[PDB]
Amino acid sequence: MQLTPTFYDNSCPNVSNIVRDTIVNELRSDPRIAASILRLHFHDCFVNGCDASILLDNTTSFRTEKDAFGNANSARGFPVIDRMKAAVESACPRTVSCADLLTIAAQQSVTLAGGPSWRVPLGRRDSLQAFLDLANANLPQPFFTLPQLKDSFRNVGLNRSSDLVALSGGHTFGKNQCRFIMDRLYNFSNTGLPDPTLNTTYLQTLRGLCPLNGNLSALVDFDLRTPTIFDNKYYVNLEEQKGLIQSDQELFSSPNATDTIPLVRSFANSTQTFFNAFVEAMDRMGNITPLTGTQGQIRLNCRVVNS
Ligand code: HEM
Ligand SMILES: [Ca+2]
Ligand SMILES: [Ca+2]
Repeated sequence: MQLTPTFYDNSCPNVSNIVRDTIVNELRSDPRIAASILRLHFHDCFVNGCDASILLDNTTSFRTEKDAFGNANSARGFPVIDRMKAAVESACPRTVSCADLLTIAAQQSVTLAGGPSWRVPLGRRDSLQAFLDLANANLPQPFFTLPQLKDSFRNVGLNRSSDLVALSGGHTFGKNQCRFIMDRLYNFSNTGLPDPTLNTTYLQTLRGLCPLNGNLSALVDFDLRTPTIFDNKYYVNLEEQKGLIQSDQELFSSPNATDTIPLVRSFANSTQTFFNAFVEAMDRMGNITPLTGTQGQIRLNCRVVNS
């Protein structure tokens, strides 16, 4: 069954409004929640598609994706999803799936952070199991080279370099742990030297935030220009070699970036171009192997399968 943006227009026309309100209140006490929710949707879609499998807690039969290298002590905002889920369930009993709910939450997060506004396709249903192993194999790592980054995206169904470059724009806000850049700052690829593609002036700043043998869990902003605003500044940083993690700067500095370089500049020069590309890429990621029709179910508690 084809996904459609009007899927809940009769059964729950206030779904997006409820999701938005939940995020608006949360943002007052946690300005990071918007970035966190977008990332949860990303991690959900890259593992067996956008089926809310990532929201599932542990069971004696299958392990939770929350303990995957890419989610453990990293992914956050799960309680917030439960909150909007409960609210939507009150307004529309057994109607909105967790998969669709997370997709909407991601879209609203982007808009609330100042990003584009659009209606995401709906009609996805919830999985009957979680996929820890698949999450460890599919979720890309900050130390991936451009070829590996491209491979990771193609693996889940995104062949276009525009998908990678546009979706990587999600780093226009949010936090990153010192842990993932220690190598770039003091010993990149066993050279005993910092990553040469990292601006030397910025290198000094990052070294002060992440000293050697310091707190590896300390947080740093992905975008030094506008840490919490969803804009194309992320790409301007790349042009000046100010991308935060290796996977960011390679989109512009990798020897295999002949196709990504023009895309980075394109999005850097025009907000509209980036926003259009971001929306397009987001809907493509949102269309990865979804469960539709009668497949899967409408989970009442996103943490457990219905019984
Ligand atoms: C191209 C591959 C990518 C890699 C290797 C990558 C890597 C990372 C890493 C290492 C973190 C920091 C986690 C932590 O410190 O706990 C992170 C955070 C984040 N990423 Fe990415 N990422 C990628 C793609 C994306 C995509 C496609 C999106 C969404 C469109 C996204 C959205 C985010 C957000 C918003 C955060 C901040 C989360 C928060 O502050 O809670 N990332 N990413
Ligand atoms: Ca999933
Ligand atoms: Ca920004």
